[PDB]
Amino acid sequence: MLKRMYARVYGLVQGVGFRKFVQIHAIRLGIKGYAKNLPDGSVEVVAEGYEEALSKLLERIKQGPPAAEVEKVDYSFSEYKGEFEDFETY
Ligand SMILES: [Cl-]
Ligand SMILES: [Cl-]
Ligand SMILES: [Cl-]
Ligand code: NA
Repeated sequence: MLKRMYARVYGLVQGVGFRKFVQIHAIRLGIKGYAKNLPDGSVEVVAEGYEEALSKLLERIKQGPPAAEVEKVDYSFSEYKGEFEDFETY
């Protein structure tokens, strides 16, 4: 039940506290990895932990904070690799 999740988030998702929103919910859920601003205005999330935790995080990612407007989320799941010690933003 440990897994890795990839998500990329499109819309009004930069400059609206989106990464900090992902982070707080990741910390609440025990999830490690990062939320990364991409050069096309989208956001990438790379997250590791228990699959049900990741699923809860994905629910939050699809909404974002009040200031965001999430248009689309592409996501996938793969084998847990155990690569992270905490949840960061950059
Ligand atoms: Cl942010
Ligand atoms: Cl982990
Ligand atoms: Cl992978
Ligand atoms: Na994508």
